[PDB]
Amino acid sequence: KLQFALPHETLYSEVTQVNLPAKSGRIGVLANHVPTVEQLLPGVVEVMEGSNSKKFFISGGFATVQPDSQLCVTAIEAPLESFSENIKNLLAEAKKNVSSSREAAEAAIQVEVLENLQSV
Amino acid sequence: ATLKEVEMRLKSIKNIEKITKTMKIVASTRLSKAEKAKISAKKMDEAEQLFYKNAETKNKELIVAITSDKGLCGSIHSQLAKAVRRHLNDQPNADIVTIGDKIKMQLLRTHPNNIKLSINGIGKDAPTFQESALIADKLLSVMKAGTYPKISIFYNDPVSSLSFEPSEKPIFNAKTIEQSPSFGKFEIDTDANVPRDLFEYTLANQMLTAMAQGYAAEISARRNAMDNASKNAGDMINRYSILYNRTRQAVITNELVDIITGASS
Amino acid sequence: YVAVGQKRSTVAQLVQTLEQHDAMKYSIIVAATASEAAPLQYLAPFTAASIGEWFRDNGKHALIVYDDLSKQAVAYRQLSLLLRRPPGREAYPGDVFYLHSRLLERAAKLSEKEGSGSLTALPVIETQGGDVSAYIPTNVISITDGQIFLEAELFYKGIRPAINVGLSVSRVGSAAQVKALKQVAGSLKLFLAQYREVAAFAQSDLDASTKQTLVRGERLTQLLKQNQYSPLATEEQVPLIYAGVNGHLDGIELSRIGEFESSFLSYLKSNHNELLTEIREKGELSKELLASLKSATESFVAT
Amino acid sequence: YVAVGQKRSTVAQLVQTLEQHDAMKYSIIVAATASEAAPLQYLAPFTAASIGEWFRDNGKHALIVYDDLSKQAVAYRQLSLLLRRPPGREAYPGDVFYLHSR
Amino acid sequence: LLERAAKLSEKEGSGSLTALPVIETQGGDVSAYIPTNVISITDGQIFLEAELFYKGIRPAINVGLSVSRVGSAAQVKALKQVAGSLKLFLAQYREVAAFAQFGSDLDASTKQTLVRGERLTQLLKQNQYSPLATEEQVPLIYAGVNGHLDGIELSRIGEFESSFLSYLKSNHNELLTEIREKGELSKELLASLKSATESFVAT
Amino acid sequence: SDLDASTKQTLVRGERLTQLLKQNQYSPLATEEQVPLIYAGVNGHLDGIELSRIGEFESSFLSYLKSNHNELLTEIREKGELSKELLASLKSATESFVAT
Amino acid sequence: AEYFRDEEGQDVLLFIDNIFRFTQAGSEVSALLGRIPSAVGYQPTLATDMGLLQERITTTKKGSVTSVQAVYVPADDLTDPAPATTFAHLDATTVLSRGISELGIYPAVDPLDSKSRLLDAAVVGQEHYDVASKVQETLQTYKSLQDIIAILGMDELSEQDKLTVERARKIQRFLSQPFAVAEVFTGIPGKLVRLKDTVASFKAVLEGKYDNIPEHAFYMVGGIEDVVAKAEKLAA
Amino acid sequence: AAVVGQEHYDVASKVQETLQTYKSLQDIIAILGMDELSEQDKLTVERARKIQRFLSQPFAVAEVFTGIPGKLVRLKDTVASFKAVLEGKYDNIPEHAFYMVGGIEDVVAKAEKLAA
Amino acid sequence: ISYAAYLNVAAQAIRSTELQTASVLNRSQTDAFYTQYKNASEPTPITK
Repeated sequence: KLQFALPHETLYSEVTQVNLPAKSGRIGVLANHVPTVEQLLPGVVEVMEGSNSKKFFISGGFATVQPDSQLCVTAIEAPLESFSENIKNLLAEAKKNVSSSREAAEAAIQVEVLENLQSV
Repeated sequence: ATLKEVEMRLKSIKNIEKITKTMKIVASTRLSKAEKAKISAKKMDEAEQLFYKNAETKNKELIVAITSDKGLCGSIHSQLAKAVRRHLNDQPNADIVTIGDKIKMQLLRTHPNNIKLSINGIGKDAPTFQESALIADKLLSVMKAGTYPKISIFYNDPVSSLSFEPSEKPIFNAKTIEQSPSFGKFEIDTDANVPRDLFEYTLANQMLTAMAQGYAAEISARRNAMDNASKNAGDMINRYSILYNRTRQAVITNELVDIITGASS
Repeated sequence: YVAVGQKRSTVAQLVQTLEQHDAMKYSIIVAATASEAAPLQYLAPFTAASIGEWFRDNGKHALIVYDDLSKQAVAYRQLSLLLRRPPGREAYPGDVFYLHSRLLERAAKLSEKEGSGSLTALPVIETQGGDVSAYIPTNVISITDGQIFLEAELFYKGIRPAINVGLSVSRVGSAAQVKALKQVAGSLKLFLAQYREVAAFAQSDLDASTKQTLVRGERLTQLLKQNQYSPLATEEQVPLIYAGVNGHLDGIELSRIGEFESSFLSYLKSNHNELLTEIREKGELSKELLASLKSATESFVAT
Repeated sequence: YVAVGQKRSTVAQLVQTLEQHDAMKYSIIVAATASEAAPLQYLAPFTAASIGEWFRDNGKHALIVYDDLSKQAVAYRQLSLLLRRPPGREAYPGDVFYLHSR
Repeated sequence: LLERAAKLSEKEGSGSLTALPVIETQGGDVSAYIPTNVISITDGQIFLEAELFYKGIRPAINVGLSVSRVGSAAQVKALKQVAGSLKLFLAQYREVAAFAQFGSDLDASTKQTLVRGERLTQLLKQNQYSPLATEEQVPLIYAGVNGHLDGIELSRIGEFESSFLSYLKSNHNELLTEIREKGELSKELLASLKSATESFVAT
Repeated sequence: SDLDASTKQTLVRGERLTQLLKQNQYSPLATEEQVPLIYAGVNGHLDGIELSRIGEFESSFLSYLKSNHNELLTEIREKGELSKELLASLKSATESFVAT
Repeated sequence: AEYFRDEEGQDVLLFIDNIFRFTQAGSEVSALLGRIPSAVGYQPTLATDMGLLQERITTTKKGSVTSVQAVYVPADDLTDPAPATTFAHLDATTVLSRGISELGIYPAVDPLDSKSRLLDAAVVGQEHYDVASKVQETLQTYKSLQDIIAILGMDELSEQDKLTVERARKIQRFLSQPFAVAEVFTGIPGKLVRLKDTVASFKAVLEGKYDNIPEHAFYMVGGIEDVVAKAEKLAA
Repeated sequence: AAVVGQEHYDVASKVQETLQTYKSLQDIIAILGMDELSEQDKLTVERARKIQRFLSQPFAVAEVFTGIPGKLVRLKDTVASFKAVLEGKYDNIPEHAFYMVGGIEDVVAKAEKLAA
Repeated sequence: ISYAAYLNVAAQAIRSTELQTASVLNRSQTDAFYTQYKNASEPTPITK
């Protein structure tokens, strides 16, 4: 199952498939999964309960499978459909300004969110 | 004289009563939102705590505290100060990072080896992850937080919608995670530095929880205080009312004496 | 109508208002105007009562409105002081109680051997500071069999009649209540009682119960407003109150309560003038009438 | 024990209480009940104090409890008003201080 | 008695007796018959408040209960200009001060008032048996009203007043002569005074 | 309100003393008997009896005093002025009863 | 005035000043006449004397006389019998308040405390009545909100409340208009504003048609035309 | 101050102002906790509570009635003592140490007594 | 810089259709000032 949480509403608690972008590449979790801690990166995320799929745009967070076969995900903010065109355009402009000006880390993340959105 | 001094003070007391009534009611409205945030946040936190337990994390010492800049939110300022004081016998020279102006004054007094970093302007605002994140970033750099093998956080756990019990919890440093043994039933290679990442993330995630717990307790205290105020004001209203009534009767006796003097004529 | 100390201009308006509403043809105005002398003022309620005796003795009914006993008091004060009688409490003659009591006991509902005569009376006292503490109010309050205490805040808040029903009581009360109206308004007393208490915690919205009370209460308070110099027939009082009791008005917008009222009444008049006539003659509400009424209220509420 | 302005019944209960505690044999009771005339009540404390002085002037130690002088004040008030002397302060006689002090 | 004091016409030789009644108030009861009567007769009230005497204004004049119906037409033309909003400031201070003792989180506007107001009361403070020349009251009110003293710390306001006057006596004694001589403040004089005051903010 | 330890101690004594003050109507007490009782409270030995049981202590203490040594009370009956011996005897006696 | 009303037949506009002095004078000669004084020393014949004066002044069919009688409310307590007795006799009460004067508003008339029974809806017409009801509510709300703004804070007020407050401050100072005889007591020339113009101008304000005009451009000026003009002046 | 000197007058001035403040906040103290008063005010309140207690002085004639051996203190000593207290010099020792006792030196000694 | 600062920036960047709830905007808006302290002694508070 999936336990997904945000500090404004806990989105999930049994979810069938979860697709996660992790610092181990991309991970798919189904029911029992061996217990890990994985950092969730800034992401395009899918959570599927059955074949029905919900697509999430994520500010990264943490994933930690607890040894009871539950994927505890905590993240700052999630939707993808809400996030997805003019905002991508704005992000391009903002990316240009950000390129010159921690300023590096900001620009890397700014490019990453813009790219991840561009993927949508 | 009696009459006017009674009345003017009674009017003051009335005006105070009215303001505190208004505040108490508005506080109740506000309290619902404060508490609401705290539920969702606390649920999010518990998922992480599930890790810390199973990891058997088993944590100088840092003290962090949470209060508001704002006042008239009961005895939060001094009750949290008191629960700090008990644990400030556990290291007097401990550096307290104070989120909120009010507790700061009291702690600063209790030891001046305390306030090193402080954060002003959280008190007005609601619990928000961004704030927690910036505070975390500054905590790591300024206080060298990871260096301290202990961190302890203070807040007011909002026990019931009419109570607050001051509470603390331990934030687990990157060193702690490393040497906790049942961290090994969870997995990472070396591809990420999960102690160095998880510490930072739970520095904020735990901090946000502490803030949420505190914020609800603050608004709860304000409600409680303003209610008790209405009672105290009522008592003074009644005492001065009896005095007013007696003073009124006496004047009529003087007037009747004047009329009786006219009768003597 | 016993106009005591009232300026001739005010009473002229009164007379004119009575003529306008074609009420002169059963009205009597015993007048001791502002100018009229304090001896005339002293005997003015006494004189008025005497007129009342003729009707009462004839077994018929009548209503004498002593307005206001407060000015009667002042005249007695003036009279007494000039007669060199010591002035009583609050400088109002010692036997002012005796005077007021004599007047107010000369109103009565006679025995059946006396042909069940009626002289209803409604004394009016004006509280100059709103203080019922004051000696002349206290005395009269004791003598009277009920009081209605109107409050200034309500008046200011545009509630006319500005009756504060918390401080209004009737000591004869429901004995003289229409059966129909009794049925549909026990609830109303209780609803308003809650509304009053939960008005002071609405400064806010917390419990679902408190907000429900508030919706029912606010709409009711608005409903009980009435534009002065428009009277209301009981056969049209009961439907409106029924609606409120059944909380059908809750949905109706506060501003539209007024619009609803007149429309509802006309709707009732067109659709069910059978109901109105039934209400009038039965004087009580049959289960069938309350049934029919509910249907009608729902239908009107939908529009 | 000077009982002034008190119900004759209440005084009788007091007497019975005292006689139950067998204290009567060493004590005198002067009584000036409420029913008794207001001037008589006025003269009641003064008279009692005379009796006390006879004991005092035997050189023998004694005690006198004047319960309640507040009722003497009301009594003197009545007397004063009925003597049509202008009311003193708080409408209690102007010589009320003198009454008590003497 | 009181109406025998009046300003007479120039065909009456322009005489003028001015009167100042003094009325003791028994517990501050102004509804007492003698106090009520006098209030009507007179053209002003100069209420003195005991609490403010203790608070340190000595003499203390409760300005709320003090009125002068006749008002400016005897107030120096200059002094009228400067003290124009002195009344408004004080009135605002009074409202704000009531709130202020409940000491809740202050509106920025209110704490501007509060800070300014506190200084103003302290500025007013009188010292028994020591009058002050009007020519040297004009600077102090200019400084205060033009908020130059709003910043200056409350404790050392008393020091400031003395020193400011001394400073003007030393340096701008020409200006003082002009205020005395011309009794209305010209644009140049207002600016000169402003420059002087500004300089004395930091001393 | 924050109660300083000095005030708190006084409050604790004061409250305990208030219990000691109480009398039961139509029961008069010997002067001699009052002397030990006041000694106890002044010397703060009624810390040693929780407030609820202060009344029990008082009666028991009086019974104790008579049984233990009515000699002290007989002395106060005649002398009417405390001596060092009486003072010590009271310290000793009060501590002894307070303990039990 | 009677001669004018009656025998010259014309309308009048009587003015009496100050009628508390009429009470005081009468109280004095009552005591001189030896009559036992009534409450707060006021003459036992107070009512009938007031009554005689007041009744004599009236609109007859011979003429019409419009009294304006000043009353001094001693120590601002009108629960004192002398103002209260007069209170009955007078048709259209007006309350002037020290506070409102102190706020710098001249007229010093406190609008919510003034009461005129000529504000009957039909008499002044429905439009006038409704507009004035809206004004009264708006100000009363503002007064209620003054407590919240002061202590609790300005910012916690709703958007709706804030607009009502902003308009109320404008309305409050739109009341402020100069007086021609206070070119002496001020200097700003007074403005006589038509009845129709006033009704219109207050309506506009409530709708917020002139919420693009500074608050101080309502302060101490006449009509809407002036308010608009003063917006330009402040703009400059 | 032309009589008893400016320094004497100044010392008295501060006492009066402080006490007047203390009287002023009596309402507020009851309705809302004294803790919930302003930091500046709490110092004033603490000072004033001390001043009030300080004003005490056992009488010599009624040394019996008070049951405390009488205290008579020099005027010159008094001005000095209050001056110090106003400067908060001895503000650091029990409020009850100022209660029903004389001069500043006695307060210090009573602190030692209390400390035991 | 810190990992959680990276995650923070990502949340902020996501707060840069287009349109989003008040709580997001509030979570990405701060009026605080980190007040450097020491001992009492405080280097001047600058916005956080």
